[PDB]
Amino acid sequence: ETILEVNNVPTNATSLMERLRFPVSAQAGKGELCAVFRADPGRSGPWQ
Amino acid sequence: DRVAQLTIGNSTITTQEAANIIVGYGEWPSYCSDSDATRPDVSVNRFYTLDTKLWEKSSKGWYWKFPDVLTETGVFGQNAQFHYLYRSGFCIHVQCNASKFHQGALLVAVLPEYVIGTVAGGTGTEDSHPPYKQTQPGADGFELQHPYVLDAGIPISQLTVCPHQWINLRTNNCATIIVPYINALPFDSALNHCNFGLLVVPISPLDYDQGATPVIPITITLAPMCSEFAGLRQAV
Amino acid sequence: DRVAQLTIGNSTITTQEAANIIVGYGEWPSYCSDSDATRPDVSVNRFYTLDTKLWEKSSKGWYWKFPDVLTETGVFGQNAQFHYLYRSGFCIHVQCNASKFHQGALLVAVLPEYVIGTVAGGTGTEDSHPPYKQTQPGADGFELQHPYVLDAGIPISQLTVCPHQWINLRTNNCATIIVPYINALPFDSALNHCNFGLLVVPISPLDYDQGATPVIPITITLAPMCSEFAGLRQAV
Amino acid sequence: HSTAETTLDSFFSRAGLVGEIDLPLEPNGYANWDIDITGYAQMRRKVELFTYMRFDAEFTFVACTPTGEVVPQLLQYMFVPPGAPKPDSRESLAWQTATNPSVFVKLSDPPAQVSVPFMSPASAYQWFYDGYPTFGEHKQEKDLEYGACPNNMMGTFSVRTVGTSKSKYPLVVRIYMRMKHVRAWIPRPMRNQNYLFKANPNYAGNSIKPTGASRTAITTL
Repeated sequence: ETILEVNNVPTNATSLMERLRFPVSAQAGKGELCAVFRADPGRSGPWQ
Repeated sequence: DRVAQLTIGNSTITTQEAANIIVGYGEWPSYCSDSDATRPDVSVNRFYTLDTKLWEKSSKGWYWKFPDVLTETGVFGQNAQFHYLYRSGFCIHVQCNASKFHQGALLVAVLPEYVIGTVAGGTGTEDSHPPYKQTQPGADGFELQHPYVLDAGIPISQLTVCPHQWINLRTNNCATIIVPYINALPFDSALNHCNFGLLVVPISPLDYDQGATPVIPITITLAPMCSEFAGLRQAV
Repeated sequence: DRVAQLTIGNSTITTQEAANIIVGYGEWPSYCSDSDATRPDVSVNRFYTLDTKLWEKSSKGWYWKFPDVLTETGVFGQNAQFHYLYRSGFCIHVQCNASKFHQGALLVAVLPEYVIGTVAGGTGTEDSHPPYKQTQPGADGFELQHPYVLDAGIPISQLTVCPHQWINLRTNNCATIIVPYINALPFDSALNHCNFGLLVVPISPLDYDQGATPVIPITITLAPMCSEFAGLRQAV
Repeated sequence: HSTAETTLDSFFSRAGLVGEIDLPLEPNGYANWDIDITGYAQMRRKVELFTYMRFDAEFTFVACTPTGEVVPQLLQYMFVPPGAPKPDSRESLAWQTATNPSVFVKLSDPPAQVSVPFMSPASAYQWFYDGYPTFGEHKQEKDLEYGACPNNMMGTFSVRTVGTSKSKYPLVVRIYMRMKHVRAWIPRPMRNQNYLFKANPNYAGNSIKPTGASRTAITTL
């Protein structure tokens, strides 16, 4: 088990640690999409 | 879930045993009975409780380096300066204390041979190396500069390959790792060869509503295991 | 009190089993072996999780109508348009999620043949009847207008005669009712004869201190039981 | 120890006033009484306490003048089963079809009574058919598709005088009805708001009223 970089924002290197985390808040609410990602390690590359 | 009553030698801690308790490398610490090819019994074996480092909202991590952390402070520290050769195990027990109203995962992990590296810059020069006060930080430890690469060009994303245990204040507030002696030689100098380095890195940063104590502590309590020394030197 | 691991077919829920778990009419759902005087096995049997309706401070209630709720959406929905005759059971599981700092009892109850009625008015005319979008509301459901009489001249005060289970966020946050097939005929059309209607009515209205999320959700997860169909029609 | 008063058959088996038929001298000369367990404007609430019901029923006919005088006329009561045609006029074949049972009694004779079995194609009666008639799936038109399961049609009662020449005596025919062998099923909570229409539980939304009486405050009597 290793950490899966899903969030992809290098702004600039200070926020680089925000690549390992999801955002979960109250608003706006139900039904809207939270986050998605590919299902192939080889592809570049949140799996990288 | 259980009440707390843990003590050794003279020292006494107050821990818990409600979740997964202990993680090892797959090998308990032991003695040695070889050709190289002292056994302190009931004195070294005391829970040395380090200095509780605080944890702000905008922290990036900390890292201690064994056996330097203790080598210049404590009864164990004594048996490191006078002796020249060293070998031991450790009972590291990290516990942070906060309400249910706080949050913020931590990554307790041990990276053997944590060779560190600082930034090239300063004047326009090309090469530089970290001072003695960063490679051998001591009890106080040292808050590292660039977490994501562990000040070593090494992504945290893959640190879990080493013994680790997650601290999510939602579920668990305790972490305990037991580390055996890991070296190419069965014995080495405690002064000039810092082995594995424990490090604590927050991934989900602490958040809370305000006016709720913005600082939750990090209690580090550790204890040597199967310590062993050989030849000794004279005192000052 | 227990951890959660519940799954069927492909779907997977995360529920609990710490209080009274299930309430039935006194009769489990079954098949039929009569003279009238298809048996989908491991496909229909999946927890269809409806759309989580929110719950404001000033709500009055909601009501879905089986089997219309699902009849026009989902794999089960497919086997309702093509077939003409219908019979099934249901594993309704209502769960609302909120802190210990919220409050507000709910009334989960099933009223078979929930014939509804709207208000006479509008123009000065005497008679009117609810549109197709209120007698067969579908998954989204429909927030009713006059709770106390259930939009049917029927006082809520006596609804508990039907299978019910109370949700008081003090104690329990889960409700689960199992309903068998109830009809004068062992088989009827799923399109034009909506049987029992589930309904959720808050009696003690939700209250909280402010700036504490004024909206707690209502998760509806349901699953058919002992479903059965007979003759089929051709597709579009 | 006795809880028999609270049995369905002790709660329903009472002959009630259901039909009031006027046969005057000076409307067209006959009448057809659509059977409705209502009429006795109390039975609907007592019945919609339950949803599914089953029963045999006993009808009784009290006939007299508006004066109350008893006069030697010969009446004809006719039960017209569901689906079967109703009498178009006084001389339609519906009186002679004989399929439709007929009861010929005088008034000097005591009230004629006949029993009527449970007459639904369904296994039991319904007071609620949340859904649409067989088989609703085309255009609207709408004004018929509510709370009505015509499978619950109990038939009709028809009366003559009898022919050929119209009577001389002004008549009223009282129709009394009682259930027997009753079996109800899944229980409904009892009505609280006033009725408005038959065969649909609509209510006056403008005027919702509390179920029972009220006090000035909770702490008072």
